[PDB]
Amino acid sequence: QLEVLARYLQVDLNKGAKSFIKEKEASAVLQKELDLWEAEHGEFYAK
Amino acid sequence: SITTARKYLESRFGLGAGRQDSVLLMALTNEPANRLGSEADAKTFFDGIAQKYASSAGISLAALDALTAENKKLAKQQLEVLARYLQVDLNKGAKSFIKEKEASAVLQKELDLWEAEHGEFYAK
Amino acid sequence: IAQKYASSAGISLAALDALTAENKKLAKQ
Amino acid sequence: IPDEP
Repeated sequence: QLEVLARYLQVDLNKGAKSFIKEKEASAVLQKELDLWEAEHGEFYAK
Repeated sequence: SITTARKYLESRFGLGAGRQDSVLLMALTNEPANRLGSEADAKTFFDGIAQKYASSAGISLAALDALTAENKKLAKQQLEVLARYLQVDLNKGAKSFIKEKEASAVLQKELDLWEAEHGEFYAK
Repeated sequence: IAQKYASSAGISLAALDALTAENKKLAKQ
Repeated sequence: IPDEP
């Protein structure tokens, strides 16, 4: 019954969850760029 | 003269050089058969010839929704009470979306501290 | 002159509900 | 109005 009311009201039940997993791989990209700095330069220089 | 035609076709009715070029040619096919008397007649003739020219070329010169919103008002209230029954959080995805979006804003705030300090050529 | 006087003073001389009732007919049942 | 030569 929950899916057919969300179908009626045009409510996406996973719009928050699809945007959650799409920013979680987007913040994994900048993390993959951020540790390229610390692997290259080191922890004392970065601090 | 011909100078007055430019301001009576390309200007009056808006007819530039290109527009008047084919506008004055239409007059020939239907030239006045006698010396025109009125100065307005010439303009009228030009305007009358422009119509054909334009034609020739083809370029001429409630509550139902109030009833609808109360239907979705029922189904939205039914949607919350079924999600309350099944213990389904309708915003667990949205709360975790905005909590990682400020978490990826933190690492962005650390990532541009590197490029502001070091620069784009060194970072590339 | 009365017109001016009057002016001067400013004192001059469907089925939607049939669809609606069947919606409440469902909810009442 | 488009000037057409």
